[PDB]
Amino acid sequence: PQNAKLKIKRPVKVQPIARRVY
Repeated sequence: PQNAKLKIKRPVKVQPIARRVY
């Protein structure tokens, strides 16, 4: 999809949502 798994690193933006455990 859009760079590394889903949308920018894993789920949305750096790991899951905004720095891993969002």
